[PDB]
Amino acid sequence: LRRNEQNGAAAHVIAEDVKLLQFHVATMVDNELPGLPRAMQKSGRPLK
Amino acid sequence: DGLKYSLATGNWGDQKKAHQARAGVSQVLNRLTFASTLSHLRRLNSPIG
Amino acid sequence: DDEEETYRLWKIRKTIMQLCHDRGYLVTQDGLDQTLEEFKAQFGGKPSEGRPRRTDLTVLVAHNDDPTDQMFVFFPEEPKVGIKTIKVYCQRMQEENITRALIVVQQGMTPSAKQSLVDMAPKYILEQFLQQELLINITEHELVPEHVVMTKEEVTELLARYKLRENQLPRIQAGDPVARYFGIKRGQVVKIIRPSETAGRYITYRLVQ
RNA sequence: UUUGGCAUAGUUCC
DNA sequence: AACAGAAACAACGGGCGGAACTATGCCGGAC
DNA sequence: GTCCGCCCGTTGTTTCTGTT
Repeated sequence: LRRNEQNGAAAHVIAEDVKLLQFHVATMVDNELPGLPRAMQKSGRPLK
Repeated sequence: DGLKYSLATGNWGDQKKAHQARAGVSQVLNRLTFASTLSHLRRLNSPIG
Repeated sequence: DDEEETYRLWKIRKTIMQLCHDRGYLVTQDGLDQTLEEFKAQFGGKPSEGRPRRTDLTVLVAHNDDPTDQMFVFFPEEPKVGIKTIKVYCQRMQEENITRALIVVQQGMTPSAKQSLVDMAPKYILEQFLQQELLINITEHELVPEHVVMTKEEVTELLARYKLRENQLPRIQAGDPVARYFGIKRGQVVKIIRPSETAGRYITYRLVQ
């Protein structure tokens, strides 16, 4: 996101990346929100 | 690999979707006594929680 | 029916007499104890198209410590008491120089009227009692132990004796049935006297908050 | 004299 | 007519025993 | 070395009357 905001984006890549970073941080805090992608890493096991 | 995995682990389904796969099929045979072996080979199961 | 309506009015009047006697106001024995036939004779045995019309039953009585401090017991004739009715009652209280008053309601009061009752609290004190809540005396029920309202002097002495801050007492809500029966505001402390199975008597204290 | 974890199944005792 | 206080119904979320002992499968895939 | 099964406390929505 730093690189995109430095080199200039297409006004929607920035928004999608912001949403993705928000999802990653939220799932790091709690990985049980209702109606979420439910991030996994490997073998299909959800994180902790 | 699919047949071997489903029989080896007991999670009846694909490996990627072992979340809703019903576990508890394909147990490892009991060999403590002959009666244990027979009563294991003739066994039922109700999927109720 | 007329008999049932007379009976309800008589029961409400008797409970209010008991309430005033408990609150320390001066109600005589004959007023406290009226038979149904005596009430029929004194104020009409026919309610419908009869002398008792939820009016002339209003009670004005003076406290035993001050004849200047008196209370009203008003009987609105309207199933839903309104802002104008509350204003009329407050006008009558202002003209008679009366601080406190009770209001027995047929069915209920609109929230606007209830808020217009709350607003004038330092100027006047008025309480709403439903018609169903007074057909019985909750104090007489055996599940309800005796309650005594404690003076500020008794409160201070108690707090000093046990070295308690008022946060450290058990509490009782200002909307409690018995609290409404005794007319207790926030910050007053009631005393509970009840028999005990292991001691023979036990006195508790509750803070209205 | 050095330290794996996740899941599933079965069993013992109230 | 506009505003406001109180209430009926609907949707959402967290909660669900205590210990202990064995065994077995698995921890990413293509180029 | 790179890419891909039941209970019941909150809060909302909607509705229904009262005041001026």
